Amino acid sequence: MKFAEHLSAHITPEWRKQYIQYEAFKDMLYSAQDQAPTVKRYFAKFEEKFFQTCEKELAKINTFYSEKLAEAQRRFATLQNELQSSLDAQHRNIKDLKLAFSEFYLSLILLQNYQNLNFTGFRKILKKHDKILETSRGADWRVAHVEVAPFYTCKKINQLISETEAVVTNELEDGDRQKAMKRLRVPPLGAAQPAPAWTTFRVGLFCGIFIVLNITLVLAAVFKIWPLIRIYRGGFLLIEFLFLLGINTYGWRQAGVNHVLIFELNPRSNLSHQHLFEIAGFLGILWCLSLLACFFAPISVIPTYVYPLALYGFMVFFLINPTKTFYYKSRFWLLKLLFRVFTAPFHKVGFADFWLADQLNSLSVILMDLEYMICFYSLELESGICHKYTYGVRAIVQCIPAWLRFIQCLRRYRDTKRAFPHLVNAGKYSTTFFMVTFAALYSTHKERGHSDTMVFFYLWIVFYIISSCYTLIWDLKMDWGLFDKNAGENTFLREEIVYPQKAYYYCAIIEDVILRFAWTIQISITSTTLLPHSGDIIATVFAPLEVFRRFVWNFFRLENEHLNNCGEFRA
Amino acid sequence: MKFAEHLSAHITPEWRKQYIQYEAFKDMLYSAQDQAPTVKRYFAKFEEKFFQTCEKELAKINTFYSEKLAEAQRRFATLQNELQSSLDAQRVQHRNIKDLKLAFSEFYLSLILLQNYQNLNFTGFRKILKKHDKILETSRGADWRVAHVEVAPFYTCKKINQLISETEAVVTNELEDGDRQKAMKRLRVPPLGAAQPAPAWTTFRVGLFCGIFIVLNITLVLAAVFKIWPLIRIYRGGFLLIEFLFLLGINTYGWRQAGVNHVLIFELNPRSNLSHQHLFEIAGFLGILWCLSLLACFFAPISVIPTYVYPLALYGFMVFFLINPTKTFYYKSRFWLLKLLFRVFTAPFHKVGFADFWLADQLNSLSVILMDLEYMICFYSLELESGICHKYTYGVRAIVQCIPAWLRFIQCLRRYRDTKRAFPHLVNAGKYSTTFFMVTFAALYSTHKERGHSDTMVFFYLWIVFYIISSCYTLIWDLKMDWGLFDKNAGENTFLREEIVYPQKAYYYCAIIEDVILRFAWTIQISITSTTLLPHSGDIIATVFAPLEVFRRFVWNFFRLENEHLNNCGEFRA
Ligand SMILES: CCCCC/C=C\C/C=C\CCCCCCCC(=O)O[C@H](COC(=O)CCCCCCCCCCCCCCC)COP(=O)([O-])OCC[N+](C)(C)C
Ligand SMILES: CCCCC/C=C\C/C=C\CCCCCCCC(=O)O[C@H](COC(=O)CCCCCCCCCCCCCCC)COP(=O)([O-])OCC[N+](C)(C)C
Ligand SMILES: O=P(O)(O)O[C@@H]1[C@@H](OP(=O)(O)O)[C@H](OP(=O)(O)OP(=O)(O)O)[C@@H](OP(=O)(O)O)[C@H](OP(=O)(O)OP(=O)(O)O)[C@@H]1OP(=O)(O)O
Ligand SMILES: O=P(O)(O)O[C@@H]1[C@@H](OP(=O)(O)O)[C@H](OP(=O)(O)OP(=O)(O)O)[C@@H](OP(=O)(O)O)[C@H](OP(=O)(O)OP(=O)(O)O)[C@@H]1OP(=O)(O)O
Ligand SMILES: O=P(O)(O)O[C@@H]1[C@@H](OP(=O)(O)O)[C@H](OP(=O)(O)OP(=O)(O)O)[C@@H](OP(=O)(O)O)[C@H](OP(=O)(O)OP(=O)(O)O)[C@@H]1OP(=O)(O)O
Ligand SMILES: O=P(O)(O)O[C@@H]1[C@@H](OP(=O)(O)O)[C@H](OP(=O)(O)OP(=O)(O)O)[C@@H](OP(=O)(O)O)[C@H](OP(=O)(O)OP(=O)(O)O)[C@@H]1OP(=O)(O)O
Ligand SMILES: CC(C)CCC[C@@H](C)[C@H]1CC[C@H]2[C@@H]3CC=C4C[C@@H](O)CC[C@]4(C)[C@H]3CC[C@]12C
Ligand SMILES: CC(C)CCC[C@@H](C)[C@H]1CC[C@H]2[C@@H]3CC=C4C[C@@H](O)CC[C@]4(C)[C@H]3CC[C@]12C
Repeated sequence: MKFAEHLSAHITPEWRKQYIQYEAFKDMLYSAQDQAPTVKRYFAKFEEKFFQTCEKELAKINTFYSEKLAEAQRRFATLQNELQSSLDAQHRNIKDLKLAFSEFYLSLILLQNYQNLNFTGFRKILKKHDKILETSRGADWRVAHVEVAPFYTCKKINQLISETEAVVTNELEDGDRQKAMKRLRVPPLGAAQPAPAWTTFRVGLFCGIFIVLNITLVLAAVFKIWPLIRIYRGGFLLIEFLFLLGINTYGWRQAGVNHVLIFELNPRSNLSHQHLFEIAGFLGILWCLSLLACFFAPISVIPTYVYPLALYGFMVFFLINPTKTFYYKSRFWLLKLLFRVFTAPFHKVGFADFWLADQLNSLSVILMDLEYMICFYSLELESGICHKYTYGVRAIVQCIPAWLRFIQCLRRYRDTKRAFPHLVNAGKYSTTFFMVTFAALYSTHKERGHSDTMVFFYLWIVFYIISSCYTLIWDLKMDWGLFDKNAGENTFLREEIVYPQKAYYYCAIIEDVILRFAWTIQISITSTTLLPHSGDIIATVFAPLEVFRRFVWNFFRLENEHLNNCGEFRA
Repeated sequence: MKFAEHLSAHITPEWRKQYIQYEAFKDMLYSAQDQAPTVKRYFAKFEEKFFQTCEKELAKINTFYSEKLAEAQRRFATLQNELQSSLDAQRVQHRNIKDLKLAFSEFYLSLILLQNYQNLNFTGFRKILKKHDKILETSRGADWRVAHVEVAPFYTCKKINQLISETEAVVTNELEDGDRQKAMKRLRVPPLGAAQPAPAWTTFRVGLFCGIFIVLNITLVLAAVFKIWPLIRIYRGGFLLIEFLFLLGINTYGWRQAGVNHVLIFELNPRSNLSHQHLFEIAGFLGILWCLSLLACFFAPISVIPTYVYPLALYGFMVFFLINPTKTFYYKSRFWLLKLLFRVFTAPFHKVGFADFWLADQLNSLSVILMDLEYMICFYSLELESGICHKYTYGVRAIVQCIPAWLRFIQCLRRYRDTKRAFPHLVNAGKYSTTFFMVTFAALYSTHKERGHSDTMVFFYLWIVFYIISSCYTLIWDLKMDWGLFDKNAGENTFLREEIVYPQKAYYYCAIIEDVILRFAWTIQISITSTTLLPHSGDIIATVFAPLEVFRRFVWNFFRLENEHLNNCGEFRA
């Protein structure tokens, strides 16, 4: 029933063009029916055209199946050779070979699903054509040609699957089929797997509680010793980033962007956007409860400062929970990625490391707020000393994410020796160092008149412009790939675009243009004392805008990486 | 991946014992493999016994399929005869055509159920024989499947497919003017039971409403503990309605999980029926509105708006949400509920089915809403002696209290007239009339308390005796007639019946205890609310007890539906 959406959802995105165009055939049949007036000869011509189109589709399917089968056979031969070499050598290598075998099994199951779905679509479309035309020739065509097509009559895929199972059981799992087929089953994949009902209910409950608590917080703030905005901005930004990341995952899944392969995640087990929404909602509930406790201070004995810490500490615990609960696999993966990023020069830079470093570049406000909290606790607990004065440590903390990205680019240059991309990106990140340093120098010299304060102000202005232009150009031309020379119809874009609307691309371009300058202004204001009066308000307003810009950027960067190997993270 | 769960979720509950015993075969195979130590002789003996059991199961499946096929052929013949008679005959005609269409749809659903039985049994046989082959490392299971299972009548007979095709053709040619799509829109049978989960958006909305309701309840409690109109008497009805809807959603979920076919019992459409998630959604939305109204009453942020507008609107919206003509919000279920309510409130003039009696019982458990409505009518009539609407009792109050009992009593009388079977209907009528007697005696005692008639103590004693009488009558009817417990055929389940659908017997014992306690509590609450009785703490007692009455009516719904599914306790089916 309603095979169109079934086909659309169960199609492998990377092979979309190689599947049968069920919607195209439906449109052809409906148009022929509408244009039907000579009637018999017209119907005969339409039948001939439909059969020719079906023959073309069948030939395309057959050739794709043949090439995929040949590739699978070659990969199986290489894997068998590797396994034989490993046996001749006789732990980590065994695990890597097992992962490779799992990937090969997933590819084989994907090919099997492709052929099964193609046959089902052929049968359904021919049945629909027979029903509409009131003729049985469609069934005859299906039986004569489709039923005997090599792609449908070839069981080599099944034999390869069985051989893979036997090899894995005998050699890798030590003769126990129970160990095999677990991690080697390929459960439902893509959008074809509905999210758990309990997960959706939890997501809804958390969003509802978050909304009501936000309404209560606004009402209290309108009707009602410690900087609350500074302390809680980091948590709010983290929750917003998690929610927008869930939206990013949903869009990637809907748009056919194979983010799983790009991020090097397990195709069989993946974190759905619903899980990200659930985590964001729970964290937002905790954040709102802490803020409400701060505003009201229900328990008099417990001091106010316990409420924020108790939240953030819990968050840290939630991230580092040793127990295998609450998304333990994803949490451990995130911990490993964070450790690799913060020790960037000593590890090979994959796509995930660079992406997370960029996210930290966008979320630097959290680190800056942590430094401000440390200063406030150390000194305040001259009034407002941490806010009226700046120092080198503040600038270094601001630049830490840019330092990580710059060192990652240097490591990539060392590994690949390709000057252009990595060195240009390194310069694009060092613009941040220059701008922050000059802003800090100007702020320091403003108090103690050096007679060169205006020189530093001008240098900061030019470096601000340079950094904004550099970042915007890199985002538009390299991260997003837009403004390409191959745009046949998609002006200012590339030749291939996956998202349905180009208006989204144009709006994203405009928002990136505005928000790159906005974020540069926010960094300049926060890292120094440029605007001691309204600096906090502007920074607080701009940080969510920076997160939104970083969300749109993730969308389009993942879309470019999937379409083109812009990051050069894959062979 | 796990055909045991898939089968259990796809077996038609009515034929639960007529399917291959996949779990029993699994347990047998595991036990045989566990005790394996000579060895080949034991393996051969186990194989012989296992295949004897498989042959017995195949024979049972074939017999059941033959009986169902014969019944289907007879039903199709009768339907064809009725259709031919209707065609030869050509407002009553439209109803006859609609009834014929519904009967054809029901027969097609039965045919699809039989086909699903066939497919599931074949797949289970194949999957269990493959498992036996893998466990015993032999290919004899496949040979047995091919030689016997693959040639059994149940698997080789295609009479069901031909009957389906003939039914489709006849419905399209003589009931839809040749429109095959229109016929198939009603004949098609989507997945039934737990086969198809509810929409993700529905679950998300249910969760959102639940969270908002919880937070708003917390806010209301905080406002009442820290921060002209009786708000308890104005919001108790709404709270009880929301609680009853939530417990009804729980009841639907439990019925679906336990296999109790309430769709057939309630005569609901099997191709499209409301799920428990939709009931939770409605309950959560109504609870959100109720909490918002109560918060507005507590705070009254806008001063120009009078506080009495806040409750009214809420309840008004509820009424509007129940009589909304547009086909927007659960319009099918809303119209069905409106028709059922109209039939119940006009019981003697309509045939009493399961739905009408069940809804009348729900009203009986929800009589507090009518009492609160009458109290508010009094308050707006007189109070707007200051508190004259809670210090004296009048006949109208007792009549409004007994209205649900009157409806059930008249339903029982109509059923007795229709069937002429005196025992059940008349005993139930007396059970409901005990309510009239108790309420009347309580009202008489309350009225005579003020004046020294010297007959107030006799009225008190009459109220006491009839209170115990009503409590015992209702409890005995619930335990022995509604739930079908304390039967004679129960040789294993003590104090229960021979067959129990719910997983745990402890549920039944706790339900019995709670039924006793909350039946006594319900009688006390009705006595207190109908008449003065306690003039100071009666309000709080009634407010506390009404949720308990709803909970008792929810447990009773569970067990009554279970008993109806098992046995024809209500005699609403042939
Ligand atoms: C000062 C630093 C601030 C903290 C650092 C910044 C952000 C942290 C949050 C998210 C970054 C990770 C986003 C990855 C997205 C990839 C696409 C995707 O959505 O794919 C998901 C990514 O899921 C993940 O692994 C992690 C997702 C995030 C879950 C949230 C964890 C708690 C967050 C709060 C941290 C509290 C810190 C306190 C504040 C200082 C695939 O999931 P899987 O189940 O295949 O996981 C991999 C399992 N294998 C490897 C076995 C297949
Ligand atoms: C004393 C004051 C009033 C007391 C309370 C009155 C009524 C509430 C009681 C019961 C509601 C019906 C429960 C269904 C039981 C059968 C099991 C089942 O779940 O069956 C459902 C029936 O769904 C329902 O009926 C609707 C469920 C209830 C929704 C509540 C609506 C809002 C009420 C507003 C409050 C009104 C009072 C105003 C305030 C003063 C299956 O749905 P379907 O789509 O298969 O329906 C059949 C439709 N075909 C036959 C055309 C396919
Ligand atoms: O009787 P109708 O008209 O209500 O349904 C018919 C038709 O719908 P129509 O009105 O033309 O649009 C098919 O397409 P559709 O709408 O679902 O949509 P899509 O174009 O695929 O998106 C439908 O599903 P499908 O064959 O395409 O998957 C199929 O149902 P059903 O018997 O279950 O088919 P089986 O799976 O059991 O073979 C019926 O085909 P016929 O048996 O050959 O008459
Ligand atoms: O399955 P592998 O062989 O590829 O890797 C598994 C291996 O860890 P490694 O990589 O070698 O360091 C196991 O440790 P090990 O060698 O002592 O023993 P084993 O012989 O495997 O039992 C570990 O504990 P365990 O679960 O198996 O008992 C398991 O954790 P995980 O399932 O997350 O956690 P749980 O929630 O299930 O507890 C890993 O599963 P994955 O990471 O999903 O692949
Ligand atoms: O676990 P593995 O990998 O070593 O072997 C599994 C495999 O058996 P296989 O080799 O074909 O005979 C499954 O068949 P499959 O989906 O590929 O499909 P096909 O029928 O071939 O198309 C079978 O599922 P199922 O379809 O019968 O439901 C599953 O049974 P299990 O989960 O118990 O579920 P149930 O018996 O309760 O249903 C077996 O697991 P275990 O029995 O636990 O060890
Ligand atoms: O339930 P029913 O079959 O007894 O009655 C149906 C009948 O109207 P009624 O309610 O009896 O007054 C249909 O038209 P009708 O009078 O010419 O009679 P027939 O039954 O064809 O003889 C009407 O079609 P429409 O114009 O809205 O599309 C449909 O409306 P609605 O519920 O919104 O359902 P939807 O079709 O939108 O899903 C009703 O429900 P259903 O057919 O189940 O759907
Ligand atoms: C601020 C002004 C100038 C522009 C604002 C444009 C915003 C609203 C645009 C920029 C990028 C857009 C997103 C780009 C891609 C997707 C994925 C798609 O599957 C759903 C819509 C979604 C999620 C878009 C929603 C709208 C969006 C977020
Ligand atoms: C505190 C005591 C007196 C109350 C009586 C015990 C309560 C907890 C018992 C009485 C009947 C029981 C229910 C009976 C049937 C079902 C259906 C099943 O699929 C899930 C559990 C569920 C929903 C039970 C939950 C527990 C329950 C509600």
